[PDB]
Amino acid sequence: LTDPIADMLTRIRNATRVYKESTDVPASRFKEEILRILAREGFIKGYERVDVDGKPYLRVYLKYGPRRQGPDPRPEQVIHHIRRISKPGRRVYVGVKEIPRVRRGLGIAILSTSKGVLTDREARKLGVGGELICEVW
Amino acid sequence: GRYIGPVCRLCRREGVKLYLKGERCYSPKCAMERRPYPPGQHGQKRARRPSDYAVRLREKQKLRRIYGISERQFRNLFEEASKKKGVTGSVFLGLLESRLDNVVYRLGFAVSRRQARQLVRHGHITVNGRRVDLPSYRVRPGDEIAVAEKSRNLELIRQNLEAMKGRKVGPWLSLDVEGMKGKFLRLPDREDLALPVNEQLVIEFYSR
Amino acid sequence: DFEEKMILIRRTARMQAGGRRFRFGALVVVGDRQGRVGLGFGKAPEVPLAVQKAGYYARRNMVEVPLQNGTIPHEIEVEFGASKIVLKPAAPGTGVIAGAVPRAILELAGVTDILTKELGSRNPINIAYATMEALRQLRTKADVERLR
Amino acid sequence: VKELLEAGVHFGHERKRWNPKFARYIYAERNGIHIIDLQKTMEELERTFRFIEDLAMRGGTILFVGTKKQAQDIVRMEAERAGMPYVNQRWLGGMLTNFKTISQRVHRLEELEALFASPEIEERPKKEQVRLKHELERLQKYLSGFRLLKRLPDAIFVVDPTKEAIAVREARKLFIPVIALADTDSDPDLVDYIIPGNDDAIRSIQLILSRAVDLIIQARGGVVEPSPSYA
RNA sequence: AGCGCCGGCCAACUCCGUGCCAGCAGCCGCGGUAAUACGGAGGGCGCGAGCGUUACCCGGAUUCACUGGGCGUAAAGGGCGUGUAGGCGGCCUGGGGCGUCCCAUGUGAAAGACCACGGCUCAACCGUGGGGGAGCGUGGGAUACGCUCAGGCUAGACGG
RNA sequence: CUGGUCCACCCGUGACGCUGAGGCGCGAAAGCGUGGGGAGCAAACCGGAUUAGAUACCCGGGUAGUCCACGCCCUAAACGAUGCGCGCUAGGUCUCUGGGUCUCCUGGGGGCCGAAGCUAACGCGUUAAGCGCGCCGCCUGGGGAGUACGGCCGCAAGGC
Ligand code: SF4
Ligand SMILES: [Mg+2]
Ligand SMILES: [Mg+2]
Ligand SMILES: [Mg+2]
Ligand SMILES: [Mg+2]
Ligand SMILES: [Mg+2]
Ligand SMILES: [Mg+2]
Ligand SMILES: [Mg+2]
Ligand SMILES: [Mg+2]
Ligand SMILES: [Mg+2]
Ligand SMILES: [Mg+2]
Ligand SMILES: [Mg+2]
Ligand SMILES: [Mg+2]
Ligand SMILES: [Mg+2]
Ligand SMILES: [Mg+2]
Ligand SMILES: [Mg+2]
Ligand SMILES: [Mg+2]
Ligand SMILES: [Mg+2]
Ligand SMILES: [Mg+2]
Ligand SMILES: [Mg+2]
Ligand SMILES: [Mg+2]
Ligand SMILES: [Mg+2]
Ligand SMILES: [Mg+2]
Ligand SMILES: [Mg+2]
Ligand SMILES: [Mg+2]
Ligand SMILES: [Mg+2]
Ligand SMILES: [Mg+2]
Ligand SMILES: [Mg+2]
Ligand SMILES: [Mg+2]
Ligand SMILES: [Mg+2]
Ligand SMILES: [Mg+2]
Ligand SMILES: [Mg+2]
Ligand SMILES: [Mg+2]
Ligand SMILES: [Mg+2]
Ligand SMILES: [Mg+2]
Ligand SMILES: [Mg+2]
Ligand SMILES: [Mg+2]
Ligand SMILES: [Mg+2]
Ligand SMILES: [Mg+2]
Ligand SMILES: [Mg+2]
Ligand SMILES: [Mg+2]
Ligand SMILES: [Mg+2]
Ligand SMILES: [Mg+2]
Ligand SMILES: [Mg+2]
Ligand SMILES: [Mg+2]
Ligand SMILES: [Mg+2]
Ligand SMILES: [Mg+2]
Ligand SMILES: [Mg+2]
Ligand SMILES: [Mg+2]
Ligand SMILES: [Mg+2]
Ligand SMILES: [Mg+2]
Ligand SMILES: [Mg+2]
Ligand SMILES: [Mg+2]
Ligand SMILES: [Mg+2]
Ligand SMILES: [Mg+2]
Ligand SMILES: [Mg+2]
Ligand SMILES: [Mg+2]
Ligand SMILES: [Mg+2]
Ligand SMILES: [Mg+2]
Ligand SMILES: [Mg+2]
Ligand SMILES: [Mg+2]
Ligand SMILES: [Mg+2]
Ligand SMILES: [Mg+2]
Ligand SMILES: [Mg+2]
Ligand SMILES: [Mg+2]
Ligand SMILES: [Mg+2]
Ligand SMILES: [Mg+2]
Ligand SMILES: [Mg+2]
Ligand SMILES: [Mg+2]
Repeated sequence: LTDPIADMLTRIRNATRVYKESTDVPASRFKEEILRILAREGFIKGYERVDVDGKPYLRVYLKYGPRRQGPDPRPEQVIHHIRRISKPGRRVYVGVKEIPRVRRGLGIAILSTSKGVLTDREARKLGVGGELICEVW
Repeated sequence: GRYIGPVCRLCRREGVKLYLKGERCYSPKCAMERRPYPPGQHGQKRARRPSDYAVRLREKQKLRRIYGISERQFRNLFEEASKKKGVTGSVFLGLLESRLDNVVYRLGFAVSRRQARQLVRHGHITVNGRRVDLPSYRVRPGDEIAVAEKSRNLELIRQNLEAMKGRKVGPWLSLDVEGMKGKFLRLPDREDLALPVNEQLVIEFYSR
Repeated sequence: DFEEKMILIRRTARMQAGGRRFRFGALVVVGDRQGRVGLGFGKAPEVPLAVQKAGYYARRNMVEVPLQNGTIPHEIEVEFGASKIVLKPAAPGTGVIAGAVPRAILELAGVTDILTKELGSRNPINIAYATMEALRQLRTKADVERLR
Repeated sequence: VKELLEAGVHFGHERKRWNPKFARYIYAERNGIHIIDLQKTMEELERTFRFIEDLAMRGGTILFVGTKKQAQDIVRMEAERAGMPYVNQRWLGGMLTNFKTISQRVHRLEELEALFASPEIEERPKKEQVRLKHELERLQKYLSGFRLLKRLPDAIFVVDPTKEAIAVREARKLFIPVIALADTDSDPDLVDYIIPGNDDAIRSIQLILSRAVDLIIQARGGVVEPSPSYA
């Protein structure tokens, strides 16, 4: 595996499209600091550090909208979109002045900074820029 | 120069009275009362659905033919309004109404914009006390547009200001009759006019 | 009541022994100018029936499209197969910046100010469907924190 | 109104011909057969019977839908008990989404209900006459319970949602509550008010249907006891 | 007071003449005896001391796609391996601080551009003021991620 | 004599990995060089038919070649017209081959039908053409043309 972070953004994306209750992610500190963001921001009910076949994983507890009426009752997603930005093949660094607003503020951007992992709104609060990890809405 | 040709065929093509003659436009002799169809051979033929480019071109000729202004200036003034602060439609209208020759017409010194233009180009109008013979001069909030001293004793503006005693000029304006001077108080808002034009379509025209 | 606009009329054709025999397709959006739009495609053997048939279906396929001072709440891109519409909110004094097909949809929804751009197949029909699905996916802050 | 010893009729079947979306109502796969858990059914009946009783309480109308062999006659009885519309034999496409058009076949029905209600004129060709007596029966063969359905229903109660996906699909398209009893071979997401359980045992089909109708009587005033639980 | 245009794109139509001729044509296309497409005329549309044309640049062209494209059948997977350089790389702890982020400071000429105000009657033109950056030099700081060095692990990989 | 590969135990090494411009090797048939072999078959070729013709299809013959050894050539509808690696996202059915506690459970392959999703549609769908990351190859209207010039390769044909 070549990008553990994009793997986790994708494990969740695939899990929410089949409306799974939870999905396990290979465990790592940087991934906690990203799931830390996703829970506090409402995108996931949260996570816990578990143990699958002896190895540390991260059970992510997903979340969905209300059951809808019409054909296709499947509920609208709470994470509509979770997209890698900086990749091993092309790193993306923005200073504080060029941090993007995701969907006119109705979405978040997770970044890595020398003050820790923040949301876009957290970054301008601390006045720092960093590496654009992903955008989510 | 400006269009110096027949003028009733203008309203006939646009399909609405454009008060471009003064007196005649309020009599039964106005050609928009008698024949309200486009001029020329096929006017009385029943119209087809025009294209949306036609709808916008027509709104933009209506606005331009109101002020009797060349397309070059009408587009020049549009582009200043565009790049200006925010609301383009209001600014284009306000900058249009800021023209001296127009202000002479709104003040009532002249009965038509064509005549108003001539009152200026012949020097009969001054701005804050100086002869200003430029039709496109931009009047701004504060100025006093008057009739020249060597002009105030001339039949035309005497009679014109007479019927102006009976008229109530626009709010953004001021008029002291018998002194034959007026004041431009502020550039008009949107609703200060009910110009037979949807200026939003004019923006749509140039955005193609 | 609601207001109608005929975006598209077109003549199609099938074949038989004898020659071509025609049909007519009517693509009509109907709006309230205050947040209700609908899109309908009506096909019939003559132009008036289709134009009238499409306006029927239109009234039974409406979208909420929640305005915000005449503009949409957030930027949106939708693909309907090779057809792609981009919509970006825009300030007051800007206008509706769209080709004829999405304009008829946005203007009938009461959108007074927006930036659009078509991409890929600018096939009017599929562009019209993709514009409707774009409006259908418009969210507000009250929509999203309720979800979270 | 319910039971706990209903586990003596069905608790599921259909061997490994399942729908994976049903697993959250399955307790174990024992004798080759998927076994349905009824503690999942008991909670669900509490939902469905909450919906059914509350629906009749305000003047509702449930279109009962049964078509297969094991549920053919029982759905006729139970819907006639509560005076409810049933569809017995074939589900005519559009019956819901094209209601104002199929209902145009019950007016033709009522016509031959007047004609062969002696006499208008029977003295018009017997061939032309007995022509109609066959058109009369056919209309009765398919519109016998749908005729009392005078307006688009408030909900539908189907025996098999897989076997009856057409009816479900129409009702889902009309924002009509789809309530149904279904075993291991169907899609829970398509049912608004689910009754997980066998839909092939007549011993079970009648059970969850007959004493569901009983609940409909007590919600529109007064009770009755005996219905056909034929053996 | 002139110039272009009036088949669709694309705003503006009738009569005559011509008869696959004479001709038009940016593309699709017009003309073979009732041509809104050729030529003239009436009328009409667009501009106006201009209006057309040709040439060329950018745009429309997300048609070189960083923003922002693709490759089963539309153009597009190398006939297949092996492997050099190179690109890229799992979990945990720390040392550094190269990338990266921040703060301070120097440089970023004038003119131009943009905003405000004013001088030529206006304007074009022009004066006066204002406001910025990126990039680089330097000083201070941060250490999540990328880098490196060091130590540990076993999920990748390899061997018994 | 020799390769690959799978499975069981979870015993050893401790990220030793993935991809891969160049390079190098392999590369159906046909063809080429030198020997050898030659039943059958059969380009070319000869004859008999058919036909307006019949430099064909049909028939009777028949030389390369088809076969072997070594050395070349390096092409293809060399196809799954689908690059390699890895992770993730319902199941049902048939089969090959392992392991177990032998209903079945579990690996590694080979097919069919299909969830979600993708697709212009056809269709794809845990053997992805779905959702993702890495790296490589390649496309950018048709014809001219895989031609010319140049370069490298080849005995030549001709290949890149
Ligand atoms: S007289 Fe009538 S038609 Fe003529 S210019 Fe005045 S308003 Fe127009
Ligand atoms: Mg920077
Ligand atoms: Mg005159
Ligand atoms: Mg523009
Ligand atoms: Mg432009
Ligand atoms: Mg809303
Ligand atoms: Mg696409
Ligand atoms: Mg399309
Ligand atoms: Mg295209
Ligand atoms: Mg096109
Ligand atoms: Mg069944
Ligand atoms: Mg022109
Ligand atoms: Mg034009
Ligand atoms: Mg036109
Ligand atoms: Mg040209
Ligand atoms: Mg003739
Ligand atoms: Mg002809
Ligand atoms: Mg003629
Ligand atoms: Mg022509
Ligand atoms: Mg032409
Ligand atoms: Mg002509
Ligand atoms: Mg000029
Ligand atoms: Mg160009
Ligand atoms: Mg454009
Ligand atoms: Mg470009
Ligand atoms: Mg090109
Ligand atoms: Mg790109
Ligand atoms: Mg392309
Ligand atoms: Mg091809
Ligand atoms: Mg291949
Ligand atoms: Mg090759
Ligand atoms: Mg290497
Ligand atoms: Mg590296
Ligand atoms: Mg790393
Ligand atoms: Mg540094
Ligand atoms: Mg500077
Ligand atoms: Mg400077
Ligand atoms: Mg200056
Ligand atoms: Mg300056
Ligand atoms: Mg071990
Ligand atoms: Mg060890
Ligand atoms: Mg070979
Ligand atoms: Mg050979
Ligand atoms: Mg040989
Ligand atoms: Mg021989
Ligand atoms: Mg012969
Ligand atoms: Mg022969
Ligand atoms: Mg012969
Ligand atoms: Mg012969
Ligand atoms: Mg032979
Ligand atoms: Mg032979
Ligand atoms: Mg021989
Ligand atoms: Mg093959
Ligand atoms: Mg190929
Ligand atoms: Mg490759
Ligand atoms: Mg194989
Ligand atoms: Mg298999
Ligand atoms: Mg599907
Ligand atoms: Mg894709
Ligand atoms: Mg299909
Ligand atoms: Mg198929
Ligand atoms: Mg398939
Ligand atoms: Mg499978
Ligand atoms: Mg090429
Ligand atoms: Mg080429
Ligand atoms: Mg070749
Ligand atoms: Mg060659
Ligand atoms: Mg050569
Ligand atoms: Mg090649």
